[PDB]
Amino acid sequence: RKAGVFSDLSNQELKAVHSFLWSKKELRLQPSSTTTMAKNTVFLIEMLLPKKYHVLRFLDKGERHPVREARAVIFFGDQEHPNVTEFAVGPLPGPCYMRALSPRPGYQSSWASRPISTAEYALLYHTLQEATKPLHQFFLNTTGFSFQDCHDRCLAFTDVAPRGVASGQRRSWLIIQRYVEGYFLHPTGLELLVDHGSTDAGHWAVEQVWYNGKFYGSPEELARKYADGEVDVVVLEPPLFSSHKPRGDFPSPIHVSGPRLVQPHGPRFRLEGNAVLYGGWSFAFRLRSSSGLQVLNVHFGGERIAYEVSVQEAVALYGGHTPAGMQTKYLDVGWGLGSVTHELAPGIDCPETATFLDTFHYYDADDPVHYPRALCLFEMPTGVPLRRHFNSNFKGGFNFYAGLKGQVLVLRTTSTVYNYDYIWDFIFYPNGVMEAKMHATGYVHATFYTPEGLRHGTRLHTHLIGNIHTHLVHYRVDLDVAGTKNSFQTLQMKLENITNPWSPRHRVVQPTLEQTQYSWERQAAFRFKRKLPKYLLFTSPQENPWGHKRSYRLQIHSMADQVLPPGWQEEQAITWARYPLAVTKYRESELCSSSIYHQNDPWDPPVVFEQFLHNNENIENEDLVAWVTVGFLHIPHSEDIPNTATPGNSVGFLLRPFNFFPEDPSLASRDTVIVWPRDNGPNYVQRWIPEDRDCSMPPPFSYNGTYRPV
Amino acid sequence: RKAGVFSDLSNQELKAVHSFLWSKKELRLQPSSTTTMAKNTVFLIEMLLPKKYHVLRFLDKGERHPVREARAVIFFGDQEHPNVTEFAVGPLPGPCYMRALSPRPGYQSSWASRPISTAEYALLYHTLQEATKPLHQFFLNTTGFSFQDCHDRCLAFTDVAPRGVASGQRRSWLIIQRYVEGYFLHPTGLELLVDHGSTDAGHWAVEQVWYNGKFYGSPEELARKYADGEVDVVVLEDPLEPPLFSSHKPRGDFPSPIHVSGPRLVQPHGPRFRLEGNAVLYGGWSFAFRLRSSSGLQVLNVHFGGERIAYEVSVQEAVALYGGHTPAGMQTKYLDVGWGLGSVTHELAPGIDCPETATFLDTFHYYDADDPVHYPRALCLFEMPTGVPLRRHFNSNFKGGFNFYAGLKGQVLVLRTTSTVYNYDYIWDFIFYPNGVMEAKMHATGYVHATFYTPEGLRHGTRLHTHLIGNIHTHLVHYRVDLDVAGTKNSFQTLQMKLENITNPWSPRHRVVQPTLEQTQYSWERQAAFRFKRKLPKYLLFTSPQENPWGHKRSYRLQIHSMADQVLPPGWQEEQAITWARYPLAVTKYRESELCSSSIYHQNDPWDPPVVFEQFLHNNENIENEDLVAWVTVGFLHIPHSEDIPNTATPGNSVGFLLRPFNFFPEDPSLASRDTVIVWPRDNGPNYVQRWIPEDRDCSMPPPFSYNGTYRPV
Ligand SMILES: *[C@@H]1O[C@H](CO)[C@@H](O[C@@H]2O[C@H](CO)[C@@H](O[C@@H]3O[C@H](CO)[C@@H](O)[C@H](O)[C@@H]3O)[C@H](O)[C@H]2NC(C)=O)[C@H](O)[C@H]1NC(C)=O
Ligand SMILES: *[C@@H]1O[C@H](CO)[C@@H](O[C@@H]2O[C@H](CO)[C@@H](O)[C@H](O)[C@H]2NC(C)=O)[C@H](O)[C@H]1NC(C)=O
Ligand SMILES: *[C@@H]1O[C@H](CO)[C@@H](O[C@@H]2O[C@H](CO)[C@@H](O)[C@H](O)[C@H]2NC(C)=O)[C@H](O)[C@H]1NC(C)=O
Ligand SMILES: *[C@@H]1O[C@H](CO)[C@@H](O[C@@H]2O[C@H](CO)[C@@H](O)[C@H](O)[C@H]2NC(C)=O)[C@H](O)[C@H]1NC(C)=O
Ligand SMILES: *[C@@H]1O[C@H](CO)[C@@H](O[C@@H]2O[C@H](CO)[C@@H](O)[C@H](O)[C@H]2NC(C)=O)[C@H](O)[C@H]1NC(C)=O
Ligand SMILES: *[C@@H]1O[C@H](CO)[C@@H](O[C@@H]2O[C@H](CO)[C@@H](O)[C@H](O)[C@H]2NC(C)=O)[C@H](O)[C@H]1NC(C)=O
Ligand SMILES: [Ca+2]
Ligand SMILES: [Ca+2]
Ligand SMILES: [Ca+2]
Ligand SMILES: [Ca+2]
Ligand SMILES: [Cu+2]
Ligand SMILES: [Cu+2]
Repeated sequence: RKAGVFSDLSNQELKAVHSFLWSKKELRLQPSSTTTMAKNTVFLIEMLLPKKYHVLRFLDKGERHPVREARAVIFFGDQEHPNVTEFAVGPLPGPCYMRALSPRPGYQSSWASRPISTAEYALLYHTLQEATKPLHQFFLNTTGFSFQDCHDRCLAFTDVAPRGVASGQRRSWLIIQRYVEGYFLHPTGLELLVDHGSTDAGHWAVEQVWYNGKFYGSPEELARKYADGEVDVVVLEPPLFSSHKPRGDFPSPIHVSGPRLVQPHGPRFRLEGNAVLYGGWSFAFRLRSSSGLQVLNVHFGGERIAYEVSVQEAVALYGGHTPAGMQTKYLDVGWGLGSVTHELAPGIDCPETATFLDTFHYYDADDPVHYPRALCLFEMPTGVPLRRHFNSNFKGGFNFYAGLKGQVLVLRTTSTVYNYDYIWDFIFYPNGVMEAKMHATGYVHATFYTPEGLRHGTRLHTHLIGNIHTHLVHYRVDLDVAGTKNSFQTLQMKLENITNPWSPRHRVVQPTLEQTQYSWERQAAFRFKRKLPKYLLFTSPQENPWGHKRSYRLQIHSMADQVLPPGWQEEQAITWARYPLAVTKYRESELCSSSIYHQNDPWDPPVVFEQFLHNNENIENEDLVAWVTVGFLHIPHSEDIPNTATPGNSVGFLLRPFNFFPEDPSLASRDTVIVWPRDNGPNYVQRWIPEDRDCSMPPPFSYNGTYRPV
Repeated sequence: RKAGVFSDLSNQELKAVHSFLWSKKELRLQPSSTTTMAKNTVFLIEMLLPKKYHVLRFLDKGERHPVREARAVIFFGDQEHPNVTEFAVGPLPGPCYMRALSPRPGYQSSWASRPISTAEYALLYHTLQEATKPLHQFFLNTTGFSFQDCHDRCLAFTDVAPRGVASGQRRSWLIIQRYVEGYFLHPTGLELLVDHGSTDAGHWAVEQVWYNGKFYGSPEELARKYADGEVDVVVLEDPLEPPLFSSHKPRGDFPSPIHVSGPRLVQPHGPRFRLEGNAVLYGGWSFAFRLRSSSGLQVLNVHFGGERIAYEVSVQEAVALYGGHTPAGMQTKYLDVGWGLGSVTHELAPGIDCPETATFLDTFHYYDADDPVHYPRALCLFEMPTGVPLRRHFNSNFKGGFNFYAGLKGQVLVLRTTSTVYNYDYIWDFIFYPNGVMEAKMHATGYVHATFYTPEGLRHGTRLHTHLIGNIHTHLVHYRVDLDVAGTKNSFQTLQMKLENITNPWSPRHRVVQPTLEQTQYSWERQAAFRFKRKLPKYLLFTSPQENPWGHKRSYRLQIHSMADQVLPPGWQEEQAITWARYPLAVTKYRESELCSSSIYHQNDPWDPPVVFEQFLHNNENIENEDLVAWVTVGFLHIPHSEDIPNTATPGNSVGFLLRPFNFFPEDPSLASRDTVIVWPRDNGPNYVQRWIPEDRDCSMPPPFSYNGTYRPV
């Protein structure tokens, strides 16, 4: 396919890139699994998109297939001055070069900036096990659990990030928890700060300890004060509160399964590889291991609407009474947001009738890993007609009833980084409207209860505070409305007050249409202080048959506000969250608003979205990129136990045609039904697809749950 | 059954009330259809809810069933000083009184304020046929259609409201249109202003004429100037192979053919909700519902977990406020309760309007009718998968496997009706999720309000076809949300995030700038009347004094989904009719004299209506430990665009709000659901799929499609 230009790497390709790099013996490559930080390893391999200039020549002007390459992130820890360096490896097939990417003169913290890995976690656990030995009796008395000879009663930890107070530090606060079903909700009241910056884990140290509201300096000191009675201790078969297992009873119990979708005539969309056709729609998709889901080269009616719509970052920003809590600003691209695309359970995560798609990731692994049912694609009834009208004759009857059943195409994946489960949707309606949606579920990020915690959260159980936080998500929306060069305008209603033209002594105070043009980037960078104009329009200079510019409208569904003070420390990592909408001129050097490095060096990251606006460029008839921030404040509440639920917990945006088509583009749909009356006879039910009452069975439920090399 | 207290009038009850009034010969009642305005007629009969005090004592304290009554609106046209007077007729069964209802002594303009009727429309058509005789040749030449001697090429009109420039006037602008398929979108360029205030239709006059950008004084004057070649006329093409642009008939082809039917719901096990009369049980939920003929859908006595959450959530008003270049366009402020928003609940098409698996419900309305009228499939109630899990988690072991996967399939219960007043089809949903979340939603579809294109119209709308402007407007909807959170006595508080700037407690040379949780308490109505200029706090909480087991007040959170803003200037003329639209949220102390924010009379006397919402805030009452009522304005600006042809579509054109428990329950109330599935690993074995309901693969069929399309007495 042509859409293959946008496709993620196959298992064959990942092996080819990996083998190529491994045959370069001077890289001294070792497996991700090797239990030392003092090693060189390939941390991530994923497809590296070609330049847009070359892609559009191939797609639109019949030129050469662009060169295909892989981005390869290499952790160089086996050298005097450790760093991370990225390369473009190509061509594919038949790799033979390795070209260094994105140099950064004067930046010294690339090593400290890197994501945590499985090997690093194992070394942290060992550090923890050793360092907390003096606390063994303290653990047994207070929790009934421990790190030693613990078996089914083991302590665990959750690290928070960022990890220190300045660029170059790798000092993590660790929340100690009981490792039981839903361990996230079982903090013991102990937190530990561990310096794990050295490539020699022998050097790693607990530098500070916090327990039940007091700092202690070391595990030995806490152990001593415990022994001398100078510590205020909290000593910690229905289901566990942190379990999903049912309990309680509805006043009106429900004993049977609810209604389900059947698809006896098979999918109405066509999936070939990473390429989808659906009525008027055509698009390609990919699942970028670093940043997550994208749709690319989106067309309706054979015309381009958007070159790229992509998830860029997903953040959860906390306050807290405990050190771990006040430390937490999670930026999930730093945890491989697009690589934790775990198995979709048929019937639950997508309809039983969905098409489930597998993929492969190479992220912190020894070999490419198979991820079954990583995505799904499905049509489902929306339960509301796309359009309907009852045309009454106002004398007890009707001229006609017309209706179009509501259907939507949904491309879906998830990310479960750790405790959060985010459900990522791109949704395509038959009338050319597309929607992006993120739904939040899974376990809340929580810390140990003390009275002081009630200033930064809610008590959810006996020992549990749900910390206040804001979720924010950034999308890149590279609209190319009917072609590459667009303009941006907004529309507002403004009142006029005129003489009533048929009654001169009176006034008419009424709506008029007010149009605002935007010439320069800064004018189109909307802050949260300003109210957003109601119509956000991306226009083609082409006019429709009625004289109006062909356009697509962006409509944001969000509750987001300004969270961090602009200019203050870690806020440098998320300057995009200043803007619910910002428009930039397309540049190859500005493809992403975040990176895998932002989480662990938010102070001096390699991409600062705000910098994209510094040159305040002209945006009249240019390749424009819309960037959208959506989010919501989440003050936890008892109903979040065991999990946050999806209803009302979604954000996103709509893209709607606005004077783009001559009339409703869903008019081509043959699903429409019109009912007409006949004189002294039955009504005529006019259809273009026969009525269907066929039923069928979906595959029986299965779930694997493992993700392994092939 | 107890929910009967909330039930709409039966066909038998409506007849009983109509019969009782007709038996009083001094009322001189004539049928609605009699084509004179100088008549006495019963315009509307509907159930009149008993006092909350009495309903609650019945429902909660074992006291007597409250007396059942009907509201009866009587048009007294057959007298020297015509008026509209309402009565409460009761008891039911066995009506033997008619007491005064909503008396407004000292008000004189009730007649002018009254809704238009089928009979009045017929007299308007007759007036136009006569008044426009001079324009007959003009009509035939410019449109190919006529008012006089027409059969299949008839001109029609669409009247706009309000009908004048001050209280007491009934002067309507009429948009003249060709009566073809989707006639709404076929204006001729002519608009006529008719004074139809007199009860003698012989006095009615076309007082002004607008055609293609100029005013003309009379039909005779336009006819003369046309004859003398002095008018720039627009000759419309003949509208009567391809569908008319205003038809829903398909045209064009998708580049990727869709020839088979899409996926559809099956319900082999039947409804999981228990619907009995107007009472519904659904897992945690219990509620009653009704469809008030005047104002529309209501859910009542809403409980979850055996505790009351809301005494009433109801539609109050639905408005479309226009601008325009034509006089009709610039006049239009439609308030749909003045047109019987609750009475235009036309037949829902199975498989389209609701799923084929839905339970469809008939009702009866008595609104501008000679007899109670049967409305087939006025409502539907159905459960549908949402396509998104209510909750799910993959608990990875971070080494190629998992500890468990847990998920709960997404389902929701939807109670739905529609209102097709004229051109708009509004779809009204109340939605109930198994975790105690409820949602109110309105979806807009149908035909836009449109006027004749001229270049000047581009300042107030969008050219949608050759001769067609879609006028700019804002949709505004008002809801009454009488939350009774765990009981009648509530308070209202909001939560905001506020940053603090403190010394980093483990690194003294540094700062922690972080979120804290800030709580604001509200004491008086005015403090909780949030205007559209004001930032709406992110957490709007209606609280009960009772705490959950973790020490937090039990509450329900109101979350608004809207794009609405201030449309009319506060205090200016017709804005008096929609002062509720100043507030996305306002909170009032409960009162029997303040049950409604609008009325059927607001549309035609917006200057001096019987209820001004702002007056509910005047006395600035205490709202601590009180029976509170939340009132919610939602809406959107709609600038029409060519994709609105032939109809506005529902995607991205809905508004509403959510109610969500906030520390009301000790933990997730969906935990009682047996639909939850947890998959667990086993060493050297297949996974154990833990269930509490057996896996379903069953099949069934719904009934074959039928549609009637008529609504008549039985
Ligand atoms: C709106 O119109 C209604 C009906 O025409 C008015 O109610 C009617 O009021 C008249 C005059 O008060 C009542 O007529 C009779 O008057 C004689 C004496 O002159 C009296 O002895 C009779 O008992 C009788 O009252 C009539 O009862 C009453 N009809 C009804 C059904 O109530 C109403 O007053 C008008 N509203 C306004 C604001 O003017
Ligand atoms: C990060 O470390 C890498 C690998 O050690 C450095 O790249 C090497 O630099 C040496 C000295 O110039 C070259 O001779 C090698 O060819 C490079 N190796 C590879 C694999 O490219 C690099 O200089 C360091 N990066 C930064 C920014 O300091
Ligand atoms: C619309 O404009 C009119 C006229 O400019 C305003 O009416 C004037 O208001 C002042 C103060 O109330 C009166 O003294 C004048 O006599 C009015 N003039 C006329 C011709 O009516 C009116 O207030 C404006 N309305 C709005 C909402 O802006
Ligand atoms: C938080 O408070 C600190 C301390 O009051 C502020 O830091 C001071 O900033 C000024 C510049 O405006 C410097 O001259 C001082 O040296 C700083 N004091 C200290 C102790 O560092 C800080 O700016 C505040 N931050 C925010 C976002 O309000
Ligand atoms: C999950 O998937 C894996 C991989 O397909 C399954 O393991 C394979 O099982 C087949 C069939 O018995 C064996 O022949 C292979 O040796 C296995 N491959 C690997 C890589 O282990 C596994 O059985 C599935 N697990 C569950 C619980 O269904
Ligand atoms: C619509 O429903 C009406 C009312 O039930 C049907 O009208 C009845 O039709 C039957 C014959 O099928 C007659 O016996 C009755 O006399 C009719 N009743 C009335 C009140 O008119 C009608 O047939 C249905 N229409 C369609 C098109 O299905
Ligand atoms: Ca720029
Ligand atoms: Ca672009
Ligand atoms: Ca009051
Ligand atoms: Ca209340
Ligand atoms: Cu959250
Ligand atoms: Cu509209």
